[PDB]
Amino acid sequence: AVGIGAVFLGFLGAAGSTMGAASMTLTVQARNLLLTVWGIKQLQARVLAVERYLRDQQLLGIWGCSGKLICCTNVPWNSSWSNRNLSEIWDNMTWLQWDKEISNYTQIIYGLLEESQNQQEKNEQDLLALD
Amino acid sequence: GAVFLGFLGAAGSTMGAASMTLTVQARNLLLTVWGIKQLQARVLAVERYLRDQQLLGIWGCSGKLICCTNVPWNSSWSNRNLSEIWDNMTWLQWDKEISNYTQIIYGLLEESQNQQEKNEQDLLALD
Amino acid sequence: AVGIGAVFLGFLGAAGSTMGAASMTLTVQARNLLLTVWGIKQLQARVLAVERYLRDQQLLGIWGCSGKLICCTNVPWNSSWSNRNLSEIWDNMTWLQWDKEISNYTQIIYGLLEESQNQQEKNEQDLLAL
Amino acid sequence: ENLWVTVYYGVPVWKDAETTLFCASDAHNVWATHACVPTDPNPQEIHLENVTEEFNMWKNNMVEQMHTDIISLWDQSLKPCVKLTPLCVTLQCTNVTNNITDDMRGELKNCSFNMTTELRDKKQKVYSLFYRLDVVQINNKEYRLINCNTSACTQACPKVSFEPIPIHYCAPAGFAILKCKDKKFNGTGPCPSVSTVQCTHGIKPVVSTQLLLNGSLAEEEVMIRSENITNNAKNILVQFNTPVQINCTRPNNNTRKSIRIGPGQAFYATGDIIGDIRQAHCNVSKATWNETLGKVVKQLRKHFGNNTIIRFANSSGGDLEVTTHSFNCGGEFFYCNTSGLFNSTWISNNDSITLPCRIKQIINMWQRIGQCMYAPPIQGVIRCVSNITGLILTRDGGSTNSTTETFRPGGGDMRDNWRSELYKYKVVKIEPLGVAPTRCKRRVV
Amino acid sequence: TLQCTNVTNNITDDMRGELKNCSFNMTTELRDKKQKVYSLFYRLDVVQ
Ligand SMILES: *[C@@H]1O[C@H](CO)[C@@H](O[C@@H]2O[C@H](CO)[C@@H](O[C@@H]3O[C@H](CO)[C@@H](O)[C@H](O)[C@@H]3O)[C@H](O)[C@H]2NC(C)=O)[C@H](O)[C@H]1NC(C)=O
Ligand SMILES: *[C@@H]1O[C@H](CO)[C@@H](O[C@@H]2O[C@H](CO)[C@@H](O[C@@H]3O[C@H](CO)[C@@H](O)[C@H](O)[C@@H]3O)[C@H](O)[C@H]2NC(C)=O)[C@H](O)[C@H]1NC(C)=O
Ligand SMILES: *[C@@H]1O[C@H](CO)[C@@H](O[C@@H]2O[C@H](CO)[C@@H](O[C@@H]3O[C@H](CO)[C@@H](O)[C@H](O)[C@@H]3O)[C@H](O)[C@H]2NC(C)=O)[C@H](O)[C@H]1NC(C)=O
Ligand SMILES: *[C@@H]1O[C@H](CO)[C@@H](O[C@@H]2O[C@H](CO)[C@@H](O[C@@H]3O[C@H](CO)[C@@H](O)[C@H](O)[C@@H]3O)[C@H](O)[C@H]2NC(C)=O)[C@H](O)[C@H]1NC(C)=O
Ligand SMILES: *[C@@H]1O[C@H](CO)[C@@H](O[C@@H]2O[C@H](CO)[C@@H](O)[C@H](O)[C@H]2NC(C)=O)[C@H](O)[C@H]1NC(C)=O
Ligand SMILES: *[C@@H]1O[C@H](CO)[C@@H](O[C@@H]2O[C@H](CO)[C@@H](O)[C@H](O)[C@H]2NC(C)=O)[C@H](O)[C@H]1NC(C)=O
Ligand SMILES: *[C@@H]1O[C@H](CO)[C@@H](O[C@@H]2O[C@H](CO)[C@@H](O)[C@H](O)[C@H]2NC(C)=O)[C@H](O)[C@H]1NC(C)=O
Ligand SMILES: *[C@@H]1O[C@H](CO)[C@@H](O[C@@H]2O[C@H](CO)[C@@H](O)[C@H](O)[C@H]2NC(C)=O)[C@H](O)[C@H]1NC(C)=O
Ligand SMILES: *[C@@H]1O[C@H](CO)[C@@H](O[C@@H]2O[C@H](CO)[C@@H](O)[C@H](O)[C@H]2NC(C)=O)[C@H](O)[C@H]1NC(C)=O
Ligand SMILES: *[C@@H]1O[C@H](CO)[C@@H](O[C@@H]2O[C@H](CO)[C@@H](O)[C@H](O)[C@H]2NC(C)=O)[C@H](O)[C@H]1NC(C)=O
Ligand SMILES: *[C@@H]1O[C@H](CO)[C@@H](O[C@@H]2O[C@H](CO)[C@@H](O)[C@H](O)[C@H]2NC(C)=O)[C@H](O)[C@H]1NC(C)=O
Ligand SMILES: *[C@@H]1O[C@H](CO)[C@@H](O[C@@H]2O[C@H](CO)[C@@H](O)[C@H](O)[C@H]2NC(C)=O)[C@H](O)[C@H]1NC(C)=O
Ligand SMILES: *[C@@H]1O[C@H](CO)[C@@H](O[C@@H]2O[C@H](CO)[C@@H](O)[C@H](O)[C@H]2NC(C)=O)[C@H](O)[C@H]1NC(C)=O
Ligand SMILES: *[C@@H]1O[C@H](CO)[C@@H](O)[C@H](O)[C@H]1NC(C)=O
Ligand SMILES: *[C@@H]1O[C@H](CO)[C@@H](O)[C@H](O)[C@H]1NC(C)=O
Ligand SMILES: *[C@@H]1O[C@H](CO)[C@@H](O)[C@H](O)[C@H]1NC(C)=O
Ligand SMILES: *[C@@H]1O[C@H](CO)[C@@H](O)[C@H](O)[C@H]1NC(C)=O
Ligand SMILES: *[C@@H]1O[C@H](CO)[C@@H](O)[C@H](O)[C@H]1NC(C)=O
Ligand SMILES: *[C@@H]1O[C@H](CO)[C@@H](O)[C@H](O)[C@H]1NC(C)=O
Ligand SMILES: *[C@@H]1O[C@H](CO)[C@@H](O)[C@H](O)[C@H]1NC(C)=O
Ligand SMILES: *[C@@H]1O[C@H](CO)[C@@H](O)[C@H](O)[C@H]1NC(C)=O
Ligand SMILES: *[C@@H]1O[C@H](CO)[C@@H](O)[C@H](O)[C@H]1NC(C)=O
Ligand SMILES: *[C@@H]1O[C@H](CO)[C@@H](O)[C@H](O)[C@H]1NC(C)=O
Ligand SMILES: *[C@@H]1O[C@H](CO)[C@@H](O)[C@H](O)[C@H]1NC(C)=O
Ligand SMILES: *[C@@H]1O[C@H](CO)[C@@H](O)[C@H](O)[C@H]1NC(C)=O
Ligand SMILES: *[C@@H]1O[C@H](CO)[C@@H](O)[C@H](O)[C@H]1NC(C)=O
Ligand SMILES: *[C@@H]1O[C@H](CO)[C@@H](O)[C@H](O)[C@H]1NC(C)=O
Ligand SMILES: *[C@@H]1O[C@H](CO)[C@@H](O)[C@H](O)[C@H]1NC(C)=O
Ligand SMILES: *[C@@H]1O[C@H](CO)[C@@H](O)[C@H](O)[C@H]1NC(C)=O
Repeated sequence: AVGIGAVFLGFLGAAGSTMGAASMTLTVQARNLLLTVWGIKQLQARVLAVERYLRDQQLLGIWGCSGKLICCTNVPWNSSWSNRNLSEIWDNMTWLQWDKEISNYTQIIYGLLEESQNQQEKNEQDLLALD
Repeated sequence: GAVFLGFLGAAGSTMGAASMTLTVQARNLLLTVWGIKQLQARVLAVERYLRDQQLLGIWGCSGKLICCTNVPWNSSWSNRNLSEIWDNMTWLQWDKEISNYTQIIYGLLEESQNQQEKNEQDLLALD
Repeated sequence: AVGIGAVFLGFLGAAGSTMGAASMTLTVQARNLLLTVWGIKQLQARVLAVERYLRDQQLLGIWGCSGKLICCTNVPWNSSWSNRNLSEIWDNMTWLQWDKEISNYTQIIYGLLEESQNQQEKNEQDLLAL
Repeated sequence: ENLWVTVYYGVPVWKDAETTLFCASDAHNVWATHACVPTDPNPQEIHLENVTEEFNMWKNNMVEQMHTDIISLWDQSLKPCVKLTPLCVTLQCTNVTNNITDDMRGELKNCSFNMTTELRDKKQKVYSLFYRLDVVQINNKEYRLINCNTSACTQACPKVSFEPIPIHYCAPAGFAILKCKDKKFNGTGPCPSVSTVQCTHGIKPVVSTQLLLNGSLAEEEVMIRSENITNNAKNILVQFNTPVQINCTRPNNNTRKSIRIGPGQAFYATGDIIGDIRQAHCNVSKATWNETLGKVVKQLRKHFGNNTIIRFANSSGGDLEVTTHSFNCGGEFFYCNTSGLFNSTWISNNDSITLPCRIKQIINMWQRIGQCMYAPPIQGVIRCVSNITGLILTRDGGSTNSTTETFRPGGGDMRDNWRSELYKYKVVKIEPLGVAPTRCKRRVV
Repeated sequence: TLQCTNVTNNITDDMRGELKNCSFNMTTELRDKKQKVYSLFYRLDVVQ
């Protein structure tokens, strides 16, 4: 295979698709993520996008994911948050509906993900100090 | 409830007493004349955060707040016991004299991490 | 060993050297990488530099190199890009000539690297499901 | 349960938030639009199926930002031009008699006055032609400009032109522009065919108050949009699926003469006219306007009762910019009387008309009495060929039992003109944070 | 140029000479006309 091109899905192409199908197009969204009145407005918008990106990277850095898109955690998933089958959410539900369905608990979820990793971090520490 | 500490609350505490409240300070790093002044200060803060993150990423601490290195500490820079410096000394007092010797420490950490990466590459190549 | 002075290679000093010789001068370039009209122009220049560094960091972050300078990849190197011996491409060629040699295949390499890392993460997720 | 939460980056989540858009142009350049980066060739259009977005106009910030950007660009464009402060002087003015007609009698005035020159030690007596709406009587009587008691203003430089070149609005990093591809998209509702785009299409920022000139056509039929159709105080936007051609002209062979009023700077006064002088007018085809009005009545019969008598009436009163259709034609501002276009009633069941237009030299068109702008004269006759694709109606409520429904042209605000074209686009903010359960755990090294 | 006179219209003796009634020729909206108008000023910001 030498005379073929490379074509991927466009920006937000899998917005209405399933979770399993939209999980393979996160790279394009991640890459697209990044007279003086006009200059001040443009620089303010660019800088605002910069703190939003750094805030997202900082929120991911406090967890056990140092930059990877897909990553697993050690905290258990509370069944009381959704009480639904994994097969039907990953095969018959988009990301928009899933986002508005659990829009409340995400914040407190982030908090456990954070402290948990904190104690988890010192876990390897009191083991790595045994060397 | 749960109360750990606040921002910069362990400034007067010792080394060991301040060794577990570093994560809150870790997240703490992040008419038109006042607007451009605020924008300039904000850009400076972002640049300082990216510079610190870049220096951490150069070493083996890209995404870790606590990390050790395989370089031997040179006793000429400290000349003190571990328990004495970790139980009867603060961060400010140590910062007063480590400021002159932090450049050589940073340089040795960078070359040592590069050497470690080269050794890891050779180990992966030789399987 | 109390009056030992330490000096390193200068900024971009390993440009004319070989690939192996310049491979140990990456940390210096990485650390050195970072009235209203004058302020806005200098602010725009600094913001552009920060955005370029952010884009490069994100480019290395989407791959399996989130932080480490030297990193490998399971995808192989096809001879269509450059069919040269390893004994001479690392000891008889600089970074400038080598970059100008395969400058037309950088986008293809970047695309295959990102899709390979995406499928690698999917395979790792499926492996952790056992 | 053997389930563990996992975080995902770059997930397609849309939130509604404020965002400052970026200007773009096709790109010698004029109208000072070079301050923004030019548009990128072949903009990407990505269709988004299996998703419905609740589009809602009259609250979108894109039209507000466009209004602010147009005001700022106009203010910055008028900055290098020279101010017209020495014009506020006593004007010994009289009427015109040379080949004047009956309808144009008293409309134009020949005013003579003393004005400074490049030498501050001496003055010069000159004369110029001014319209009746441009001068007011102080008491061969003395006259003065209409903007003398108000703040003075600059004039349009002869190098810059008023051509409404299309501009594009590109979203910054982390935001997206959604466009509704529905052929019969309503005012507010869930659009079935949504598609994201990097930059908006070519939008011409024209200036109009009663008839939408050079606007975007519809898809298959004329559309009626309104925030509250039952409210008489809300403007009714009408979009045409076919364009109604209009031919506006000024047969006056005006001559522009430059007189020195200071060091280097000069004022372009109206010289002597050439030949016969006639009133400027606009011609509209009777058949096309009649069938367009019939289509409009047919669409209004779907919202209200189809067995209800409908009638069109002219403007009630107020400012000249609201009552008369104000627009621009080759650099000359026109104020046409639309009484001949809204003088028909419709029951439940070759030839063209002319409209006289007045010409002013002091134009604000933004209700900003804080300032103005002097339109310099244009050499030769003025000819403009265009086509209206919309209307801004207003319901004259007060009746009962759904009887004698009347519509009058209105919409003095400048946001309706841009709302009739920016209704398809919407700004959304991308949220890359996502969470989902997966049967996986992080291995401990 | 200002033509100021002393005010003696129910003024306390402590301010005898502090307030000045000045008159001057100032331009109007029309650059070809001028008007004679009066105003009150203080002795601290007015010099001979
Ligand atoms: C929008 O929704 C439609 C309706 O679901 C999608 O069409 C079809 O969707 C299925 C499931 O996502 C695609 O996978 C197929 O599933 C069937 C079982 O139902 C299986 O037998 C097939 O082997 C295949 O795996 C299917 O390719 C797809 N298209 C068809 C039938 O032409 C549509 O894909 C959705 N749009 C987007 C952008 O996702
Ligand atoms: C990478 O891409 C560039 C751009 O396409 C390549 O540069 C091009 O190289 C060819 C030769 O390889 C040049 O053709 C020349 O044409 C002249 C006039 O006909 C002829 O006299 C020469 O003998 C030669 O054939 C071409 O001008 C040049 N530039 C462009 C814009 O096409 C480059 O070769 C590519 N490198 C690799 C390794 O593929
Ligand atoms: C507006 O009013 C002015 C006067 O206030 C009109 O100016 C007129 O200009 C013409 C042409 O310069 C003068 O004609 C003169 O003719 C004699 C020969 O008979 C010749 O020797 C002169 O050199 C000059 O050409 C005319 O006298 C003058 N009018 C007056 C009252 O002095 C101007 O034409 C008027 N504009 C309009 C549009 O009515
Ligand atoms: C609505 O669009 C039409 C065209 O689609 C506009 O008509 C065009 O208007 C411009 C500027 O008024 C005309 O350009 C002029 O051309 C003459 C030719 O000699 C030149 O001397 C002038 O300096 C100026 O450049 C143009 O001819 C005219 N027609 C066409 C077919 O382009 C109309 O102005 C637009 N409506 C509004 C309100 O802007
Ligand atoms: C989040 O929790 C609230 C309850 O605190 C859920 O109910 C909403 O409550 C607010 C006011 O408290 C109302 O304005 C909303 O209309 C309620 N929502 C519904 C659907 O009735 C809310 O549903 C929760 N959101 C989630 C789980 O996504
Ligand atoms: C200030 O210093 C005092 C003493 O140096 C600290 O008191 C110690 O507190 C810890 C627990 O917080 C005890 O285990 C020690 O025994 C205490 N020391 C003594 C001598 O009794 C105090 O915590 C310090 N406060 C801060 C904010 O650093
Ligand atoms: C770090 O550097 C400073 C300045 O280079 C040193 O300060 C010296 O302090 C001594 C005693 O206080 C003075 O006699 C010298 O004159 C100072 N130096 C200069 C250049 O003025 C400081 O001692 C250094 N730290 C260590 C641990 O050596
Ligand atoms: C520039 O090239 C010269 C020539 O290779 C380098 O000097 C050394 O030359 C000997 C010749 O036998 C080689 O064996 C060495 O390997 C060369 N040194 C190195 C470090 O490769 C010289 O170092 C080069 N300098 C730069 C700045 O690239
Ligand atoms: C322009 O200036 C001329 C002369 O300076 C004015 O003509 C006469 O000026 C004298 C004053 O020197 C007046 O007494 C006369 O009444 C003026 N004549 C007339 C017919 O008015 C002339 O009035 C000035 N023009 C304007 C518009 O002020
Ligand atoms: C849309 O217009 C209708 C008709 O005018 C409004 O309905 C009435 O509004 C008035 C004043 O707002 C109220 O006093 C009446 O009670 C309303 N009638 C009914 C039956 O509720 C309506 O409020 C407007 N707005 C919306 C959002 O529908
Ligand atoms: C405005 O003027 C244009 C002039 O081009 C008119 O265009 C006419 O179009 C028909 C259509 O086939 C031609 O047969 C005529 O020859 C054109 N006229 C001329 C003078 O060439 C257009 O009809 C006019 N519109 C209105 C409303 O008056
Ligand atoms: C009338 O409006 C249309 C659409 O806004 C303008 O566009 C042209 O319309 C004609 C006939 O419908 C098409 O054949 C052309 O392809 C359209 N495009 C261009 C670039 O000409 C049309 O220009 C308007 N009429 C006038 C006289 O300006
Ligand atoms: C304002 O101007 C008038 C003139 O228009 C001044 O009145 C006198 O004018 C004559 C000439 O007609 C001069 O010779 C006199 O010197 C002027 N002054 C007086 C006091 O007679 C008037 O004085 C001016 N006012 C001020 C405050 O300067
Ligand atoms: C290069 O070769 C590898 C296997 O040797 C193959 O997978 C790849 O598709 C080839 N690429 C090109 C561009 O030929
Ligand atoms: C799950 O949520 C419920 C309330 O919704 C809470 O009581 C419980 O402690 C949570 N955790 C587990 C492990 O059930
Ligand atoms: C969930 O799936 C299991 C088997 O996979 C099935 O027995 C159960 O009924 C499902 N529950 C719901 C609510 O669909
Ligand atoms: C370290 O501790 C020992 C025992 O208390 C003491 O003798 C020695 O002086 C200490 N070292 C220093 C540098 O004070
Ligand atoms: C102490 O530092 C010097 C450099 O100043 C270095 O050469 C020496 O090797 C160091 N000593 C030890 C024991 O590492
Ligand atoms: C590359 O290596 C092969 C042996 O593996 C040798 O025959 C050939 O000459 C070498 N080519 C170059 C350019 O060194
Ligand atoms: C200026 O004069 C006109 C003439 O009628 C009047 O309508 C307007 O209100 C005046 N403006 C001011 C600010 O006096
Ligand atoms: C369509 O828009 C009109 C005008 O606002 C409104 O009266 C009507 O309810 C809308 N219909 C739908 C289905 O949204
Ligand atoms: C206007 O007058 C000038 C004077 O020379 C003449 O050249 C031109 O043809 C006239 N234009 C018209 C439309 O009559
Ligand atoms: C407009 O129509 C009138 C007749 O009603 C005609 O005399 C005039 O020449 C026309 N003007 C244009 C520009 O077509
Ligand atoms: C307008 O069109 C309608 C078509 O229903 C026709 O009945 C009517 O007579 C027309 N009016 C004029 C003035 O042409
Ligand atoms: C027209 O009005 C009559 C009155 O009852 C109604 O029956 C009919 O459905 C209406 N037609 C349309 C197309 O609205
Ligand atoms: C509207 O029309 C009536 C009757 O023709 C007329 O009296 C009135 O002055 C007109 N108003 C405007 C603003 O044209
Ligand atoms: C518009 O024309 C009608 C026709 O009679 C006239 O009554 C009305 O006064 C005109 N409007 C203006 C503002 O002159
Ligand atoms: C408006 O329509 C009436 C209806 O007969 C007519 O008498 C009048 O002349 C018309 N006015 C204009 C300006 O067309
Ligand atoms: C005004 O009062 C001051 C202070 O008493 C005095 O010096 C001056 O001569 C007075 N001027 C006149 C005109 O009375």
